[PDB]
Amino acid sequence: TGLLESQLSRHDQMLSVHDIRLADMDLRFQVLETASYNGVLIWKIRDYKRRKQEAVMGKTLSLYSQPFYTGYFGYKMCARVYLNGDGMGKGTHLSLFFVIMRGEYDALLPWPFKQKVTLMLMDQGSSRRHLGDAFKPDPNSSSFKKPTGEMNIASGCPVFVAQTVLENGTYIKDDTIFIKVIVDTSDLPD
Amino acid sequence: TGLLESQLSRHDQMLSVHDIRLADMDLRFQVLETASYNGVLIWKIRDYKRRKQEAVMGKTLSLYSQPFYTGYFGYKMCARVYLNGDGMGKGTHLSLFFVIMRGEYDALLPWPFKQKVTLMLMDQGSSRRHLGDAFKPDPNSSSFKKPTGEMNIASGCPVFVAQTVLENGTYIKDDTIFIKVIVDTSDLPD
Amino acid sequence: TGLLESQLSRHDQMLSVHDIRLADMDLRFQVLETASYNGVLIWKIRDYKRRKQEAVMGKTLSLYSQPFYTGYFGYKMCARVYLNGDGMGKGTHLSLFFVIMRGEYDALLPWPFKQKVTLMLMDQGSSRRHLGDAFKPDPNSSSFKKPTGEMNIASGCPVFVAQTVLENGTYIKDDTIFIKVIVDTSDLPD
Amino acid sequence: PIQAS
Amino acid sequence: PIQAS
Repeated sequence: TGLLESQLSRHDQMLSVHDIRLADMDLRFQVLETASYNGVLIWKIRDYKRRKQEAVMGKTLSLYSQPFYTGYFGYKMCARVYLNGDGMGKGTHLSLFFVIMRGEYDALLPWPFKQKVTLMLMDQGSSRRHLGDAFKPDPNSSSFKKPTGEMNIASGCPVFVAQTVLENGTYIKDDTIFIKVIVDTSDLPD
Repeated sequence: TGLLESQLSRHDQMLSVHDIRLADMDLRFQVLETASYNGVLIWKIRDYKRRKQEAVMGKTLSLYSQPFYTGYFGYKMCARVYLNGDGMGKGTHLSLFFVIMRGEYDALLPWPFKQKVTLMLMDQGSSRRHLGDAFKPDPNSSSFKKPTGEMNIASGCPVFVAQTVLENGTYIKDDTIFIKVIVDTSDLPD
Repeated sequence: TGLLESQLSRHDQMLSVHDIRLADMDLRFQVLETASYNGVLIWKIRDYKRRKQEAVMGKTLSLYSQPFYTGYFGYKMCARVYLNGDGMGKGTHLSLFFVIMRGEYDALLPWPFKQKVTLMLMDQGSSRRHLGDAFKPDPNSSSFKKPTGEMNIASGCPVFVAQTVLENGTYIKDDTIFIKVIVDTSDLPD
Repeated sequence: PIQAS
Repeated sequence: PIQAS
């Protein structure tokens, strides 16, 4: 019964580990199924009301997109949103940022990152009047240095869109917003 | 011993859930390994004879292809085949249909779906004499509405190829046929 | 008590089978996560010093890359490296080879394989003087016949780069090398 | 373009 | 191009 209990304990712990690995693979699948390799990210954010509230309460201040890429072995990048705003936009705006991540082929890519970036909030209405802004990465920013940790300092627009505009327009629909990031890729090796 | 039996029963249950979950990611891997994001589907159907007999016996009337896409965040679509035929081709033809599926990014895409679609069954013989049929989706068919359920009503060709032709030609080889769908992606966001 | 031991034994067995399948899926993820469909392979090889030594000792003579493809439903290919050389380069060279693998859509592709193939070792130093060698396949080699087994005979350059050259230059940063293979796809009718 | 049954 | 061993 000592032995019987030992083995039952061993199995319970292994069954716990297997539940963890299975849950981590569900997340890995989701990342793969939403990957893109042409330098264009479409990010679908569901449960806006609940999530916007979790940023006001200070539970979850910001959200990250899945990674996306300039090519199959290009820059690894992603986007960061603050539904209740950050910096000069905290509490008054939606804040949107661009993030360089450490990719496996960084030793083969030009540094600093110099590709043109377009941030966008998609209009789900018939006008299709998308909000957007672009910039050319400043080469002196540590935002575009060759990554040394998992991600570089985010860079973008603290006052992208005022919350009042975003909530009274047609950007929100079925409690969902879409963010689009377009990285120009037409001056790099394919 | 009642406690030992209870924990054994609890582990057996969790082992079954894991076995289901493992089997289900096997399918997910096969869907991901055959995904296509350039608007062209190649569909490999193995075990023709057995699956044809299954359709004749009424075991399995139709088969679905894996999904394919117009872009990384575009329309989700698939193909449907009736090996023993459907509608006006039941018993005499192979029927082949196009299916619009509910896509995660539907709120961003034009509806109704208006892209040219070509349905083909490939010639595996040296002639490369593929059977083909293109069509312009009729903007009023419910087959091309913004999906409300998982799949719209399929649309296509009930009398695509007569079975006698199919089985007397070079279309079958090692008990395998190949179906190709081409959706034209030239007039859309790139 | 005999009954309790029986069920523990069954559970242990099936936990062992799940531990393998999970290990297998981790590998399958990594294959998918590094897959490519435009005819260009980048192959990152870490732990060069330890792996070169494994070849000198005959533990692991050669390493294979993950598969890559000419299109979503095209040729399936990969690369084979000997860090301590093969044939007329054994012990003096790094040998780099190209492999045709059996692919799911082989019945649809031209055979023999005839696309131009470029093998390269990337220069991680700031000069970017990549070492490269191209070739047109010989239609009579069995290396480019329609596969009958998992892989054909490898074919390439037994004296691609001298080990002294390789290790004295700037091809090895952080005990890593990068191998690039470029297959020309611009003649392929999809 | 006919529909399925 | 040459084959392997």
